[PDB]
Amino acid sequence: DVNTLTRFVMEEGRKARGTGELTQLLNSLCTAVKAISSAVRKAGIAHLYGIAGVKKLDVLSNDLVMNMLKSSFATCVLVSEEDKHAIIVEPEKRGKYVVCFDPLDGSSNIDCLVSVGTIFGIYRKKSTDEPSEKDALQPGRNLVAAGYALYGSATMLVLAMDCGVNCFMLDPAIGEFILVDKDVKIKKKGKIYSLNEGYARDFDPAVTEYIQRKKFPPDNSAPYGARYVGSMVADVHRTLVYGGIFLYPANKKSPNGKLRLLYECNPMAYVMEKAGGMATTGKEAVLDVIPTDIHQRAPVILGSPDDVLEFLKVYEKHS
Amino acid sequence: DVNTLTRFVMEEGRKARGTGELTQLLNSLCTAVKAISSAVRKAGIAHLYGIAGSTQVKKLDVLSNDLVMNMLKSSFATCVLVSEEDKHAIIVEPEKRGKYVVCFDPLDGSSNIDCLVSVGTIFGIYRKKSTDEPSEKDALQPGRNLVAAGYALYGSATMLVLAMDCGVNCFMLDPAIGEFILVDKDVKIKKKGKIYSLNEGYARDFDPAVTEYIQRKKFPPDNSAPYGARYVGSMVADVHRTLVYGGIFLYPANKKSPNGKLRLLYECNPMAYVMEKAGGMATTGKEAVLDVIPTDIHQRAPVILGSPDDVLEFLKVYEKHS
Amino acid sequence: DVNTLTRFVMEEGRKARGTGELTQLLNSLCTAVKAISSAVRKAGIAHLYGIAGVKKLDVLSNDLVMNMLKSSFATCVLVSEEDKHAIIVEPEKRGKYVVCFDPLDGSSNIDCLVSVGTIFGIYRKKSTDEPSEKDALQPGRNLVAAGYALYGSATMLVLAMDCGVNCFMLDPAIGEFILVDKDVKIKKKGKIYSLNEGYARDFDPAVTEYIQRKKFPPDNSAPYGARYVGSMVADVHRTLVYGGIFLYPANKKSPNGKLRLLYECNPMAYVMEKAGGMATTGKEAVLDVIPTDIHQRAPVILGSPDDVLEFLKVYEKHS
Amino acid sequence: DVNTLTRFVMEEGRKARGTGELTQLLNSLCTAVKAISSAVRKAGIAHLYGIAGKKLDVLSNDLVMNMLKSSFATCVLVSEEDKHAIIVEPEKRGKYVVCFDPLDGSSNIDCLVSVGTIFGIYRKKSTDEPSEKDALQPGRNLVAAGYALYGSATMLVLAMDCGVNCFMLDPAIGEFILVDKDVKIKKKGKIYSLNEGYARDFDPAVTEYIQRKKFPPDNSAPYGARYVGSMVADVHRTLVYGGIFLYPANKKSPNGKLRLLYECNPMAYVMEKAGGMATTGKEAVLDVIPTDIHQRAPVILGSPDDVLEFLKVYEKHS
Ligand SMILES: CC(C)=CCC/C(C)=C\CC/C(C)=C/CC/C(C)=C/COP(=O)(O)OP(=O)(O)O
Ligand SMILES: Nc1ncnc2c1ncn2[C@@H]1O[C@H](COP(=O)(O)O)[C@@H](O)[C@H]1O
Ligand SMILES: Nc1ncnc2c1ncn2[C@@H]1O[C@H](COP(=O)(O)O)[C@@H](O)[C@H]1O
Ligand SMILES: Nc1ncnc2c1ncn2[C@@H]1O[C@H](COP(=O)(O)O)[C@@H](O)[C@H]1O
Ligand SMILES: Nc1ncnc2c1ncn2[C@@H]1O[C@H](COP(=O)(O)O)[C@@H](O)[C@H]1O
Ligand SMILES: O=P(O)(O)OC[C@H]1O[C@](O)(COP(=O)(O)O)[C@@H](O)[C@@H]1O
Ligand SMILES: O=P(O)(O)OC[C@H]1O[C@](O)(COP(=O)(O)O)[C@@H](O)[C@@H]1O
Ligand SMILES: O=P(O)(O)OC[C@H]1O[C@](O)(COP(=O)(O)O)[C@@H](O)[C@@H]1O
Ligand SMILES: O=P(O)(O)OC[C@H]1O[C@](O)(COP(=O)(O)O)[C@@H](O)[C@@H]1O
Ligand SMILES: [Mg+2]
Ligand SMILES: [Mg+2]
Ligand SMILES: [Mg+2]
Ligand SMILES: [Mg+2]
Ligand SMILES: [Mg+2]
Ligand SMILES: [Mg+2]
Ligand SMILES: [Mg+2]
Ligand SMILES: [Mg+2]
Repeated sequence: DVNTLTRFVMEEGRKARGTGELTQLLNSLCTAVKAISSAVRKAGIAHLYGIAGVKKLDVLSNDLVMNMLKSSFATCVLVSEEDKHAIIVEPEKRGKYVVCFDPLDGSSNIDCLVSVGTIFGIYRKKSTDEPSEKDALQPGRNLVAAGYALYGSATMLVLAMDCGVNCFMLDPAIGEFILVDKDVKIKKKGKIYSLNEGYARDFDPAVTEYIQRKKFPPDNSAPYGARYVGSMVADVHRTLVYGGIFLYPANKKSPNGKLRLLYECNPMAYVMEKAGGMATTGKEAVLDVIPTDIHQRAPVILGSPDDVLEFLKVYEKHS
Repeated sequence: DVNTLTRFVMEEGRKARGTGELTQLLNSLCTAVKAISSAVRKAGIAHLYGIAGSTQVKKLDVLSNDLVMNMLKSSFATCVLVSEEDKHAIIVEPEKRGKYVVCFDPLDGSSNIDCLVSVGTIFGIYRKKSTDEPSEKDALQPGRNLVAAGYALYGSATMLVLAMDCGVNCFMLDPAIGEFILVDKDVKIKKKGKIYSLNEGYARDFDPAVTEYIQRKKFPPDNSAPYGARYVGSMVADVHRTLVYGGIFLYPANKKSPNGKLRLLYECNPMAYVMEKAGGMATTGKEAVLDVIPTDIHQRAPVILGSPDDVLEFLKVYEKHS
Repeated sequence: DVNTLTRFVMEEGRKARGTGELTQLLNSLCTAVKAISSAVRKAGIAHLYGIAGVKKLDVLSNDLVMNMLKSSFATCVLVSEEDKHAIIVEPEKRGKYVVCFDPLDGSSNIDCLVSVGTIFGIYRKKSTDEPSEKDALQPGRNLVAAGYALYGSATMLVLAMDCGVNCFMLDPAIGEFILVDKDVKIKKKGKIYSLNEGYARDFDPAVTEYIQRKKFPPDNSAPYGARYVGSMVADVHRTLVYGGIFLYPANKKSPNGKLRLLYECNPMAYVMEKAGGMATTGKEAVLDVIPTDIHQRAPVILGSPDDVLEFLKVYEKHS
Repeated sequence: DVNTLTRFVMEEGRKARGTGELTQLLNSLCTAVKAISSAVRKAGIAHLYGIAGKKLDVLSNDLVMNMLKSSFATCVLVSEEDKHAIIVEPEKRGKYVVCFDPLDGSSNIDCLVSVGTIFGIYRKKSTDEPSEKDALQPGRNLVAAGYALYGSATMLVLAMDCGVNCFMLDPAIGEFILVDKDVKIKKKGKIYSLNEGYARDFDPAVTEYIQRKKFPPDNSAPYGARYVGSMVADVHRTLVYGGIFLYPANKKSPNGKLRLLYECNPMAYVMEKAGGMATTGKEAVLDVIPTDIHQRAPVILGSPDDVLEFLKVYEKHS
């Protein structure tokens, strides 16, 4: 029996006895993602090059997500990688939910046509006060839903909630997200490690030792393969589907890591944990970090539970 | 003025005073690339999952091979076809026989298909040189003999990169109209880049020259900035980023693979031809990739390619290790 | 604020305090219409002609609507123009609603590439009896929702409910129906008449007289223009947009006309009346006919109220 | 073997030993038609209605105009949208003159009726500097003509010396696929097509002929009536199903309504190449010598037997 993102989301809303507000948020997000996919894939580019005789993808993607979420009547605070401060929804359009998102992840990769994506995390506003940027400062444990859209060789939306992780393929012929992977679980242990080894000179000693174990296995297993696409959504999605480990640890140009807690690390950590994986900063679970800045960065090590636990053991040995 | 791949190829054929046979070959290739691209982006996947009930099923690698084979045969422009999917070269039937020999990888990056990472198609076009009946040996030409080569990349967007004597030109596929649009003319690679690309998981089996060269990128002895690392895992994606951003891409020989992994005829040679036409380099370490005279249509070759300064720097380290 | 069919349908369900079953039905119907539209526009026809080295459009369209409605868990009885008997949904997937539909209207225009469409009408099951065809034998007055999809120069879905008639344009780039005309109302009087004048030799006398007045007005008024696409959806949609009158009347050889009450006349009559128009069989309003057979025919005269009332005046003259 | 419009046009050019100029013209026109089809079908309409926070007539004209100019194959372009002929700048001039309606039937586009692009291609006849008069050639001189129908599906019908060929646009890949080769119209049809709202204005020959279709004096079956209201849609049905299409003169349109250069002549050329007929009542449409680029003509076209039967009735009334 075929299922779609629209029907699946609506059915889960009916099960939870929701008022329909979260369902409208997800429907609006789904529409914005389809519009981003069309633009990322350069539909209409012929008009830019004069077939009949202007917006950067970063701005258009932000505008698409911002406008659809505002018009959903489901949100009150919107945090985006593109905006210095949180956007406060006007009272007439205001709902209960706080959405933190990266409208287009993979900035180094647009010009070379490597996979990009959108990352999102949805929180519930806990106060009766007027909404503010402070409402976005919540640990990932408070996430109601999270996931990402990957604009790779095909477009797929991965949605994680209490019920688990579910993957939907965009059928561009009919503009419909089709459920293709139900209740997905990551492999217990993988065979691929993913990180930028160009920072080897500045690596944490724990990072250096862990990578050495991947290349020279102490138990005489086969060495891991290496893959680093350079876009977090692509590297994380491969980790979900194939298993393994993804790392963006602290380096010296990024003593707290590079990736952003609220809208990059927390959503990916939430997807991993709902899929039976792990996601750590080295000191604690990513989802347990209590942020003080909506744009604060965090080191992230996520993936198959046996691979993350192995890195943690190396990290503990180095204190 | 706006320019399309169809218009561009036709005009180049007019300039060269061709009979139109190569123009028809390229037209058929472009149509096949559009069809592969549509399937890669999963058009009609809803029917596979039962939107209409239990009433295509072919895997993308099979369908891509079928598309390129059928379109090239129907172009009336080819006589010998070499594919990664077939052990022996396909000899085109006499009724549909043209002058050209095409070696192609219909869908490069197989390990990345299920994780939705960029994949692509690679092709190299040769002119038949002998007067014998067409056979496999007509595909055993060095890359120097290439008439045209390039690739289609099915990434965040779909781009056809076409390299010929006139240089390298990039076309963006506009899916709204099914038209490849010329977006970068006569592209030239950077003299030197800041990205290195290889599978470092094989470090234990690295050739000593590779070990030293990679060490130079992570720990530059001259106090310059260490290079960034990128390894998508699909040759088309990694090569295209090298073309666009500069840098170096390596799939070298190792202790277990004396001839590397990538195939000379339809992976290394077309990429080498694109790199050289763009002002880059492509070597096996011992010689230029384009100068290797193959004896087997599926023989492997080590490949190091990218910005000329970076490739030369590797060759310096390679010669130090002899 | 931009509005989509998905968001509009969901919000109307929230206002109605529905359980979400009708919303799921409409979502499923929306997906099927997009799938039909993609097939009608011949997506993938290159593979049928051997680009890589069978099912009629009516059958595929019927399969799409049948499967999407069944999997919605919202229907119990399905009456299609393409099926001899009413289809009874398997007990595990049964919902409260009865759907009568023509999956592809205008079959004679398929091969000449003239506009075609899909017509649907939605009823609530009125009894707790075991579902059967009698649950579809309801007067059009009992309709909960009705409308049509038009696959013309563009694809549009027209949805009629208690709130009125709303028109949504399908954006193929993203597979989204965009609300473009809200709460639409037909003109009081039009200037176009629509019927197959090739049947003039067998015309009912009222039809002969009425059409004669349209072409040779006794006033000093201009004669009406003539349009007859040959697909009911296209001719009716033009009547809604421009005003005027559409007729497929009875004659001596066809005392009940040709068009079918359940899935052609009732849905179009419902749209017309919600738009401020009329639709009559001559003897009574189309929506007041109580059917006894699921494929029973009915004469239909519909359009602007002044034009329909003028025809009924001529109809009364000939008894 | 699968065949595309691009391959078909190129192979025909190779057969004709052309220099490739007309092939570039047809390739450019094919690209514009795909762009019009995407726009007609409302791709990206969500952005017009504010998803992120040019009228079809003008945009269709710009697509055809720009693609034809950049083809380097044209010198004079006549469009229904432009009052005067467009003269290509000398640097981009080719030998061909193109007369087209970029979007026919758009006068009723608000009801989503089928629309289309109609085109006729001429070789420049005179050696004078290019001007409007270069488009005043009879339809007899057409090198190529046809139309793109944006109906339930998009199809390009291309008529040349070799005959009439029909290509379906596969929107999944943006490729025109040859689906009907060397098509011929039925000798006699069963459908008549015209706006009977002008019945009060019809000349006695038209009135008698239509009466014969509804009341056949020989007890045969009456013809069916179809009138989409868009010339491309009605003519294509006539080509594919057989029958007759009529837009005769009336009080509002004493010289007819449809345009000779870019509506009647291309459709007349397609019909004759398909074994059909197209007449004004007095002469073949293709033999009329235009004096004004936007001049109108009455037209009766379709299956040869149906047009011949009309012409007997016309002769009966002188
Ligand atoms: C919208 C549907 C289902 C069909 C008909 C109704 C309309 C309104 C317009 C269709 C005209 C058309 C231009 C169809 C092409 C649709 C299409 C193939 C959309 C997706 O574009 P892709 O070429 O698939 O983009 P990607 O392959 O890069 O995802
Ligand atoms: N579509 C849905 N899928 C999963 N959970 C939902 C959905 N809708 C609502 N919920 C749950 O119900 C809560 C309240 O719903 P709402 O009234 O829509 O805010 C949410 O915070 C979720 O915990
Ligand atoms: N479209 C084209 N672009 C570039 N070079 C071409 C083209 N067509 C033909 N040529 C050149 O002309 C030669 C003969 O053309 P052909 O007659 O098509 O075999 C080719 O091998 C190329 O060197
Ligand atoms: N999306 C909707 N739009 C309009 N009316 C609705 C909607 N959902 C429910 N209703 C109304 O509420 C009734 C019961 O809804 P349900 O519980 O979904 O069967 C329907 O029969 C309609 O009258
Ligand atoms: N693709 C083609 N299809 C049919 N006829 C063509 C084609 N190309 C050229 N011709 C014929 O050759 C003539 C001269 O071609 P050209 O040199 O392209 O102007 C044209 O006017 C046509 O009669
Ligand atoms: O070049 P680096 O340092 O390895 O950065 C890679 C990471 O940076 C990012 O590009 C940051 O996201 P943005 O591109 O949206 O700024 C991640 O997607 C990616 O994982
Ligand atoms: O996993 P590895 O050893 O790094 O191999 C990666 C290379 O193998 C390939 O996948 C070989 O191409 P195919 O997938 O067509 O066999 C290249 O695309 C890629 O550069
Ligand atoms: O050719 P006729 O007798 O005028 O019939 C036209 C009518 O028949 C129909 O085609 C019946 O619908 P179907 O094509 O689905 O059978 C209507 O769409 C149309 O209004
Ligand atoms: O409304 P009428 O008088 O029947 O005219 C119909 C004719 O007018 C036209 O719409 C004129 O063409 P345009 O719509 O492009 O101006 C023809 O397509 C059609 O055959
Ligand atoms: Mg970003
Ligand atoms: Mg990011
Ligand atoms: Mg390969
Ligand atoms: Mg391969
Ligand atoms: Mg039907
Ligand atoms: Mg019908
Ligand atoms: Mg017009
Ligand atoms: Mg016109």
